[PDB]
Amino acid sequence: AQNITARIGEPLVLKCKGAPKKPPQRLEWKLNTGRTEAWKVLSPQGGGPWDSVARVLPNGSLFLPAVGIQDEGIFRCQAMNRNGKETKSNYRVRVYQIPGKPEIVDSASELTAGVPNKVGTCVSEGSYPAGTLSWHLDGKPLVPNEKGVSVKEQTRRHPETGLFTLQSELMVTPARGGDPRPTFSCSFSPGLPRHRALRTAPIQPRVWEPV
Repeated sequence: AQNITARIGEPLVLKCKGAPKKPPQRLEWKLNTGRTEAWKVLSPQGGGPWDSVARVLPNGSLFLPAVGIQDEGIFRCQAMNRNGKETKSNYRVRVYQIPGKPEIVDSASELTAGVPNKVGTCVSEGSYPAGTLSWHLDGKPLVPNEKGVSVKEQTRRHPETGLFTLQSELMVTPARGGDPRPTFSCSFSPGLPRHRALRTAPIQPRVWEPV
């Protein structure tokens, strides 16, 4: 199966290998997606509630005006070149959506060395697939369970759009005598490398010493 990646809302055309450029053609598309209850067979004439979703073009290609999450799955075309030459097409379709730029909320103006502190919470909205948030300290990545560094993550899917909202709360135990002016930042990294990572504005808290 050939892997196809389309952006949500964008149109998609799937070629039918070995199909006559002009009608009439002996072919049938059969797809298994989030819209299909099982395997759905689409004929060149079509006809139904599928015409506004997935339509076979005069040249035999499968056309989707605007792909969505529900359209992820397998697309297969069995065409008949005049005779009895037969050609198969196998497509695995995955879709994606870029979230808005990640924001940091509830950030600490100051924090105290030697004890756990709540640095801030990173929030990313409107992404598909979910993806991951990652915190950075002065450029270098922070790793949980190591030196008082911990995160409180949660992923949430919108009931209608199916898009994801990410939340990452960072907690650090700053070393006494460490950097009094550290720089933190949160980055969003998508599932597939369809785009570059998105990074928050930096937060620059003060590190005070305990009495």
